[PDB]
Amino acid sequence: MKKILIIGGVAGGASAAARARRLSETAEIIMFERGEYVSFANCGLPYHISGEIAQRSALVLQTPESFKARFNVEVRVKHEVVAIDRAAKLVTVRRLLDGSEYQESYDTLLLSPGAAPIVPPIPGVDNPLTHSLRNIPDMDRILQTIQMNNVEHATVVGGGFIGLEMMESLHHLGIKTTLLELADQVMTPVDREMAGFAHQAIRDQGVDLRLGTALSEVSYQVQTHVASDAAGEDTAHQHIKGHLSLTLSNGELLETDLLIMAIGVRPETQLARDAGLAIGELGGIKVNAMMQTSDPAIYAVGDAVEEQDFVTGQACLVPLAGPANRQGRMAADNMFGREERYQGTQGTAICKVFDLAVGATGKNEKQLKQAGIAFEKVYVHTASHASYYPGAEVVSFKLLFDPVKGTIFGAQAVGKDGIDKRIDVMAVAQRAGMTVEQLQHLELSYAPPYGSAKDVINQAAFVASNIIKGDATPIHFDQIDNLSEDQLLLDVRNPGELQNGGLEGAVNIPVDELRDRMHELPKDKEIIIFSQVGLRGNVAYRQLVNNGYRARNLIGGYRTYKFAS
Amino acid sequence: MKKILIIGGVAGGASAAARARRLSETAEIIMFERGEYVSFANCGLPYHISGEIAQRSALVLQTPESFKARFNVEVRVKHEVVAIDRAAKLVTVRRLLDGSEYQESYDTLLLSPGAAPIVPPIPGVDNPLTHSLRNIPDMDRILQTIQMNNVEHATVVGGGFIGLEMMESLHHLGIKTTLLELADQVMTPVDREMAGFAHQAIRDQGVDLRLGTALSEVSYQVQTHVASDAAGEDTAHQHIKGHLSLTLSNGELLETDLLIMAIGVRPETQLARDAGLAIGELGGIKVNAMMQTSDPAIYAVGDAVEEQDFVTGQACLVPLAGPANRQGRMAADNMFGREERYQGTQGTAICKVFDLAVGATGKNEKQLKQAGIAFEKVYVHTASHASYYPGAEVVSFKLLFDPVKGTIFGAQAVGKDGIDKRIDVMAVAQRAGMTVEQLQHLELSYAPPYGSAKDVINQAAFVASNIIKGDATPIHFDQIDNLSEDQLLLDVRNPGELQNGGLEGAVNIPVDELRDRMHELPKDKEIIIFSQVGLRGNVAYRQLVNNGYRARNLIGGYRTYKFAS
Ligand SMILES: Cc1cc2nc3c(=O)[nH]c(=O)nc-3n(C[C@H](O)[C@H](O)[C@H](O)COP(=O)(O)OP(=O)(O)OC[C@H]3O[C@@H](n4cnc5c(N)ncnc54)[C@H](O)[C@@H]3O)c2cc1C
Ligand SMILES: Cc1cc2nc3c(=O)[nH]c(=O)nc-3n(C[C@H](O)[C@H](O)[C@H](O)COP(=O)(O)OP(=O)(O)OC[C@H]3O[C@@H](n4cnc5c(N)ncnc54)[C@H](O)[C@@H]3O)c2cc1C
Ligand SMILES: CC(C)(COP(=O)(O)OP(=O)(O)OC[C@H]1O[C@@H](n2cnc3c(N)ncnc32)[C@H](O)[C@@H]1OP(=O)(O)O)[C@@H](O)C(=O)NCCC(=O)NCCS
Ligand SMILES: CC(C)(COP(=O)(O)OP(=O)(O)OC[C@H]1O[C@@H](n2cnc3c(N)ncnc32)[C@H](O)[C@@H]1OP(=O)(O)O)[C@@H](O)C(=O)NCCC(=O)NCCS
Ligand SMILES: [Cl-]
Ligand SMILES: [Cl-]
Repeated sequence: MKKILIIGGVAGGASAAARARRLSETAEIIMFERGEYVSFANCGLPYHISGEIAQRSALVLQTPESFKARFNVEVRVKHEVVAIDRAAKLVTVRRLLDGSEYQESYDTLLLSPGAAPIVPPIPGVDNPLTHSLRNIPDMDRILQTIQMNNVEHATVVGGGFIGLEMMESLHHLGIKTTLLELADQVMTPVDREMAGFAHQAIRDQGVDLRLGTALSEVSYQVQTHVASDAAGEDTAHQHIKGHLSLTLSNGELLETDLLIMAIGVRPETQLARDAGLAIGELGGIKVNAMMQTSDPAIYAVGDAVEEQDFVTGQACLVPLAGPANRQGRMAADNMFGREERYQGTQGTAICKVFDLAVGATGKNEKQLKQAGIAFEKVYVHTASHASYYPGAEVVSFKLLFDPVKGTIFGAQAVGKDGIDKRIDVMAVAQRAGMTVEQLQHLELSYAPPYGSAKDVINQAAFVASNIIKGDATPIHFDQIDNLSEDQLLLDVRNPGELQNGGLEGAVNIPVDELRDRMHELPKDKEIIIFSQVGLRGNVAYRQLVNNGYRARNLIGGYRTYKFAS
Repeated sequence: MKKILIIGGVAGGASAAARARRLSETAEIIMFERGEYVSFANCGLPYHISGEIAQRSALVLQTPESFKARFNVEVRVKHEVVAIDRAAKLVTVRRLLDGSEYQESYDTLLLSPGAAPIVPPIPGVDNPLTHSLRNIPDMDRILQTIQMNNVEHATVVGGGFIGLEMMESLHHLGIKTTLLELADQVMTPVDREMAGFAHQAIRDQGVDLRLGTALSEVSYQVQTHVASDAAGEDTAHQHIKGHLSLTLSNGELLETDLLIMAIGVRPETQLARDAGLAIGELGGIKVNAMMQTSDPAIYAVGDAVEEQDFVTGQACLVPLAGPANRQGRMAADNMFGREERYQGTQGTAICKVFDLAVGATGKNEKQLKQAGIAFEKVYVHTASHASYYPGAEVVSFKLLFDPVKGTIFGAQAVGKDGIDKRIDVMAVAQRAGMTVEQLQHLELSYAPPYGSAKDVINQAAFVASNIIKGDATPIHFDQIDNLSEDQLLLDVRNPGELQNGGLEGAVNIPVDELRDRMHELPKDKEIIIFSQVGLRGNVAYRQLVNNGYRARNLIGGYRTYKFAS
């Protein structure tokens, strides 16, 4: 009978504990959790802060007692593993109640300790008004600062998904919010031009968005004067727990009542390092595809481990919940000798940004250039369902692919509806090894409330495939401000449309007058065409190339261009 | 110049006309439409009757004038092609204004003439109060009768998508509705236990839904007496355009003010039969995968043609717009010598039914049985997103598959949220050749507003794979009512739940007391287990089977069983 010990009681470990019971009734299964709760909804926490999830009870999905009744797993809360001795096959555990210590033997051990927020080397950042969000205790601390310090202004640093969620929650509470990101965009899984849709939605809500901007120093200032109604002062905007004065990277000062640090997480590797397990170059635990560490009796899964990138096969960190649960279930399988292999991580992700969703999978354009992987890109901006039926919303969709083999590299989407669905479709098409030309033949669900005769995905697949076959010749938003003397810029929109914006020096020939007004364009210049989203531009392009012009069409039209600057 | 002629100016024929001009500016392109409108939203029509789509103008996406300006295609509205002389490469055309006729030569011809509503042999069916819905004039006539016959009760016959949409639309107008269907279920692409969720929802809205029932006679009675205010009568509930008295097949009488006939459509084949083109056993035009009829110069697409079923490779009729649009494009590619091949049809379909969506792709259990293909199924009843974040809905999902090869045969889903997403993901996975076991590795988009850590599809992948591998043993809803003297019925829900319904004679041991209470179950019997959705049943099955019992779990739980009756 195997003695199985599991370190960490959430996404990786609890999922392995439950699976392992279903596999064998004779194994002993002990699960250690340093915190008070197991199987809590980490993803839930910014939504309880805003009150969107009303009930704190909805965040706890299992208990020590439920794990014992259902799965006969001995869960030990407030118990922290403080060392693994590999040779002896024993761990040392501390009872956080009283500081006492004991040892526990294992036959096999799973490490699922996760990742802790990153501590920055910012002077003065450790103080009573600065919090990172990882667990329920971190959440009650934030909530308790909001309450006690009468938070009217808050700053969040980092525009990854934890940050955006916390800016949103704060905003939902009526708190005036500043978000600082050092990068030129929020949400780095999508590229910068895609993130431009999210920037504009963030600023439309009145949020002070400060891209390209770092926190340099934090000054905490204790409140010495307690205003009172008794001394006939106004008490409504006092902050009795103190004040923060922030220095930013350009030396401007920001005054704030609360600071949320959300600049990423790093793998918990201290136990693993102490025990001599291999650590990878990104600083996560190194595991093979069976999820086993450098020691064959020790498995590891989740935010603590490095994963193989599905597209390139290189090491990556992707701290998400889906991979952690499925890994955990798989390590339980391996632990009973099933030899199952984890198939790599695509990085499929989605985040709510007020009314928008921002989603992606696979590799982005920054990642591909950095790895010297040659690619092409397409944009579409296609209604989320048939446009004549109410409630349809534009889906701005990016597809990244090999221009020769049609390999799918990456997809990104942003919009008010139907994003989760387009990212999932792409994630399955990529995992299944579909090329862009095969994507053409997708037969998706269409009725007018839900879809369209040609989906976002079919349209993208035609535009990308046209480029592959040489029936289209692209230029991109970053090329078109840079024209030569043998190129002539042509706006094929209607003239009414140019007052919303356009490109310096364009000649204007609406697409529906072009067949007839074409002799106006000289055949010894490469005609450089754009329309609103690309689509009219494509028709024009084809009319010109069919007549022996050299041409190019601006992919994603003026829309993509507009949001890319 | 290639001279191209196109019969039908909607989904097939218009899509070919537009692609054709993008391929060639030299080609002459003449597209005949016997009606007044090209490029109308056929799918929009029920939603306009309800007023859900307010403006009649939103149903028109192209006009003769737009098609000439944009695409230099000469559209001839009110011109019906009445004969094809294939040997001469001439068609004979009739101008409906005049009844006059002329010939027009072609180099290549495209038949996209659609499918006409089926005419049933029911006495008295042809009358001023009964209508089927194909086009805009049909729609206006339905509007006209509703207004002028002050329609207060209406009857729809046929429970496929047109009939369900017309039912919902009439309801939505305040009209009391009856829906007649001869089959034991609405919406035949899903199986009868999945339709059972839709049955309940239609009934909940107060629609008189009559399954297994046919319409045997219609009696139209003109109205002789016009009540009037001057005569001092109540004029509110009069019908001056008359009355319908229906005879049903069980002999009952139904009195109604409007009759909609929605009993399916039949391919427009007369032109092809008279011209001597091949027709299949289903009554559709027979094409190869390049969409070419038996005459290599003549192409045919859309509702008029038989297609190749994706899964079985046999002939089938699937009158849907996605395929028709993509066939039309491919036919135009083929008319310029590109030799592209259509890849078979899955039958991916979805229909709104009040708050539910009912969706499917692939083959259904009915089709599989008929064809003698060995299969297995699984159900799952999974929240549409993380159930702790509000607005999560149950997705009831059926997956069908080869129990030994893992081949995906089809998928079905019903519920109030996220049905289009799961049907699209399954259509992608089958079209890409994924097996059930490969489905377990799907990495789909999770944030609490949008998904769950393990999605509906991952949970289905797991449940099915467990059967394939021998880690689960199923019984299904239609077997559990039998049971021998060698079998003992075990309900693992809590006592409180048997309240809502249960299975007669079950022993009740709730799962979380099972491990301790187990000795109560005699090991010389196969224990037949069920819980609500089948999830606790699985935990219970594992416990018993790991203890050397014979066991089965009821797949889909009490829920799937309840809606099966
Ligand atoms: C606010 C927030 C929102 C998120 N939203 C999403 C989302 O929308 N979608 C998504 O995919 N992902 C989301 N995530 C990430 C997701 O929570 C993780 O990727 C996943 O939970 C990781 O599982 P894990 O088992 O690796 O680690 P964790 O869930 O962090 O669990 C590890 C546990 O190990 C315990 N532990 C550590 N060391 C020891 C020790 N030495 N002894 C005893 N116990 C120990 C820790 O206390 C912790 O409780 C979000 C995370 C946060 C913080
Ligand atoms: C009410 C309704 C709702 C629908 N909803 C959906 C849905 O939600 N999703 C979906 O996928 N599909 C839906 N459809 C089906 C979809 O409309 C068809 O599958 C698609 O339009 C078929 O395209 P087609 O070119 O084959 O035929 P059609 O669009 O019918 O076009 C054929 C045209 O050819 C003309 N014609 C015929 N013969 C001649 C001739 N001899 N000379 C000249 N003209 C001729 C006809 O008048 C007609 O306008 C719906 C259909 C209806 C009626
Ligand atoms: C819930 C948790 C304890 C794991 O418990 P679990 O029992 O394995 O998980 P589930 O409820 O999802 O059930 C999955 C099992 O039910 C089975 N199943 C699901 N639906 C079924 C059904 N309708 N009929 C039969 N079996 C079903 C699956 O096959 C699977 O069993 P298997 O792994 O043996 O194949 C763990 O995921 C957890 O603690 N999560 C919360 C923390 C977390 O994930 N946070 C991430 C950040 S939000
Ligand atoms: C509209 C209709 C006239 C066809 O016109 P179309 O020009 O082929 O259709 P679309 O607007 O979808 O455009 C598709 C073209 O735009 C291109 N495209 C789409 N988005 C693009 C973008 N943003 N940038 C560049 N090109 C783009 C596509 O590649 C495609 O060109 P291709 O086929 O040469 O590759 C025909 O579909 C129609 O009549 N539909 C209504 C009738 C119907 O389907 N009713 C059915 C039931 S509702
Ligand atoms: Cl455009
Ligand atoms: Cl259950």
